[PDB]
Amino acid sequence: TCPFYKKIPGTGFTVDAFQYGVVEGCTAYFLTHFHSDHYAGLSKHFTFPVYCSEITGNLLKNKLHVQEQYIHPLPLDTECIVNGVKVVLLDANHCPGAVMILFYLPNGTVILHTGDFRADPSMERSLLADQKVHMLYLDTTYCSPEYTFPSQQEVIRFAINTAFEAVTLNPHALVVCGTYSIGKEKVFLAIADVLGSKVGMSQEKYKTLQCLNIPEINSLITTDMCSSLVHLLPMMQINFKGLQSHLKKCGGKYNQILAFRPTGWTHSNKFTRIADVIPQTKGNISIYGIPYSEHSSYLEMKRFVQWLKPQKIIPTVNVGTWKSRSTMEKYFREWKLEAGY
Ligand code: NI
Repeated sequence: TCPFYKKIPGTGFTVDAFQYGVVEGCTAYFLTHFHSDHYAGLSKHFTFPVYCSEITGNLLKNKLHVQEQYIHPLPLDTECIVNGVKVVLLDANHCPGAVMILFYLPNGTVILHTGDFRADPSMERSLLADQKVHMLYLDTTYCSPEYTFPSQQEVIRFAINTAFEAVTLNPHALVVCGTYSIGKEKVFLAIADVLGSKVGMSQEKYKTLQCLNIPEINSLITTDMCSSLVHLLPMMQINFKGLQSHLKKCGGKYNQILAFRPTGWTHSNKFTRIADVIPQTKGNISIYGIPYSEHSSYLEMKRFVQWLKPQKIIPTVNVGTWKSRSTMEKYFREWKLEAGY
């Protein structure tokens, strides 16, 4: 049954709640972003209104075959009325098409649901700045001080410089990047751009990328692998066996693989600077784990909440254990006492 933290009080609305069958009293189902833990349950047989971004609605129609009459895309940064309630969708700085949702309840309460997000000071100057928020449904993925990671910009600089160096030294090296969902497209796009190549991929993955309104995409991606020296593969194939097998398939065009696994966090973050990251190597294959995150770090999350000053916080991640819940609640109290709200 639907958990409480997916229900918006005083409305007929739920958020990211498609795997519970028909939710009692739900008149509109919101979807923050097209990641499987959030869309789980949608298909061509869904007949209730779904409210989402334009990008998310492209992916629902083309990838899951949801019928067009039940998709309600909304523009960003625009006041809209849904079943008698004012809502705004804001950019979440997560994956393409990901939003945060502001609900203006009939009784004067204002609620922000962050979906999944990477907090940023740029958010302090959206339509959030203009009114008080009473309740915050917060992406608490990395809500503990051990979770530090670099800026996205520093990680992309590392990747571009590493790839460019390797292929200039050996023009017969192939670069491979892992993927299993939308998000983190800058990794493979930035590498292809520095090398003057398109990114090659499966037909399924090309289809997914064509849904995302990325400018000049026909210019950066392709299904012709033979013409590309940056290849995208499923994340599960980014290991020595799977990469040896792929190299076999390229027919002696290449004699070395440099592969990238964009992870969120890994404990090598608590000790090592991005400058200092090294690969795992076996023979002519090297694998780099790079800490490219599309969730808030602890410090980024703290700064956002201390700026927003909500009256109540409802965590949406790590809610299944008492030890996690208690940890989280202790940090929320610290933040409130330090800032004075
Ligand atoms: Ni997500």
